[PDB]
Amino acid sequence: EVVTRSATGIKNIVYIEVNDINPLNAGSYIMDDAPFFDYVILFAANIRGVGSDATLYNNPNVQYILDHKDTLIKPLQDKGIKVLLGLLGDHTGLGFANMNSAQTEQFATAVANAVSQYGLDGVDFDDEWAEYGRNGYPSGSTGSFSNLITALHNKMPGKTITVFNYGYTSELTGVNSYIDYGIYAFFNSPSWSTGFGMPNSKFAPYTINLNSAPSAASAQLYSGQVASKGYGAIGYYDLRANNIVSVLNGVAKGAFKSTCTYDGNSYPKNY
Ligand SMILES: [Mg+2]
Repeated sequence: EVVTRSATGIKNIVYIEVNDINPLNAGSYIMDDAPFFDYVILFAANIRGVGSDATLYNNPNVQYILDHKDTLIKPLQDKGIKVLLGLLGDHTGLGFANMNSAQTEQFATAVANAVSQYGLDGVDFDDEWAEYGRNGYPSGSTGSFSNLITALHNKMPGKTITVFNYGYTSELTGVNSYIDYGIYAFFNSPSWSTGFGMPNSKFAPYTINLNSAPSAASAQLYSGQVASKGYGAIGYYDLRANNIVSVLNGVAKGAFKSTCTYDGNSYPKNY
C-alpha cells in the first residue's frame, strides 16, 4: 500500500470495436513522450448462457487478437498501455445480472483464466444486450453483478476492472472499491454526475465518439471542465484507423495543458 497522498493523473480510456478496427491504432497518439491512451478495451467478448452454463465467448475477431497477442496486444503493453477485455451481452437471456451462484463462479473463473492466458491487464463490463429472461433464464436481477465483481477482484486483485455505465450498474455501489473507473455511456457532451456512488476521481463523465467526433474546440473546453472539476478519466468510444489527433490534441490542451502528436502508424485490420 501507499503511505503518501498519491494522486493519480487523469486517465484516457478508449474502446475499440475490434470487429472493425485493429487495436494497435490506439498506440499511434503520443502526449508528453508517452501514449495518450492509458487503457484500451478490446470491445468485446461475450457472456453467453448455454444451457445451465455461463460461458465466455470470443467471436472470431476477438479470438484472433487473443491468439495473436504478441502482434496485436503486446506492442501496446510495451509502451505502458493497459489492455482490457471488454465483456458484453449477446442476446442469450443470461447476463452479468441474472446468474445463480455456480454460474457466477463459472463465469468469473472463465474471465480470470482468459486474462491470465492472454496476458491482459483486466476487463471492462458493459451490461448491454443480454436480453434478460430469454429462453428460460431469470427475467430480472439475482444480485450476481456485484458478486461477479467481488469474485473477479478476489481472483485477480492486481488487475483492472472498468465498468461502462449501462445496465444494472445501479446495484454496484457496495462493491465500488473493487472497480477502478466507471465510464459515462453517452457521447460528446458531459454529464456532471457519477454512477454507483463513484467519486469524481474514479469516473469519466465525458466520453468522446471518435468516429462521429466533435470539434477539437468542443473537446478542449469540455475536457478542461473535466479536469477542473477533479474527475479522474475521460472516455473515448470507437477509435478508427483515421488520424483523429486534432481532437485528442484539444483534450491534451484542455485537460493536460499539453499537446498530442500522431506517429504516422495507421494499422489496417488485415484479418
Ligand atoms: Mg459524453
